[PDB]
Amino acid sequence: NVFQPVDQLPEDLIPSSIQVLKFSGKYLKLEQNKAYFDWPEFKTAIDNYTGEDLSFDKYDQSTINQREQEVGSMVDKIAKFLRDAFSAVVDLSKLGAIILNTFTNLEEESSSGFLQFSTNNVKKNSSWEYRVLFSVPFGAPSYFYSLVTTILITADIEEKTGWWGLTSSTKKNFAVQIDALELVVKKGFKAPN
Repeated sequence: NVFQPVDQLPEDLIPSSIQVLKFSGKYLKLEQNKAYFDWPEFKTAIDNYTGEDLSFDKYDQSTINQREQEVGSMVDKIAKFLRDAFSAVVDLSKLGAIILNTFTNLEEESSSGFLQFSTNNVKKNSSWEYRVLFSVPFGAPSYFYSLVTTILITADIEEKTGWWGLTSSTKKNFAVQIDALELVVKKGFKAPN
């Protein structure tokens, strides 16, 4: 998976949601041995889309510079940012949990397709891109939300192994960029081509 799925959708909606994951997935960009989500292209694909099964709701972004902080403090802010910006995210706990787990278990999930590592030979630091997709119903029982999400975390960690065994209270000079786009999907939607 290029995006970690996460849906609290009724059964008759998971198919359409997979179709959103298929669509989104097409905008992943592999180059220089690294894979990162191609936001600009995706936004374009979204703007140029014309159907009735998919609809743009809103897109938010927040990039914060280096801040010596703990993971929990960070993950929390990220979760608070999401919950407050998107209707598709009412709960905060379930959210922060999922993000905290991923970053506390990076070594294991390290080979999943929704995570991208890299290092900066010049800056002497590294970063990770975590791609996750949220889907929840609406309540119009034949409609749901899809929150295409990417979270880029950078830190003064030169070695990939430096990210292994990260706890809630672990402290590092963390910089972060959150990219999230909320779509309104109708049951039946199909990833074009």
